[PDB]
Amino acid sequence: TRYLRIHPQSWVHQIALRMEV
Repeated sequence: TRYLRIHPQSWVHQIALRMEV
């Protein structure tokens, strides 16, 4: 995995919108 790198806060609101919530 690489979840120890990605900055989580701002990133979530670009996936969620494209992926039909």
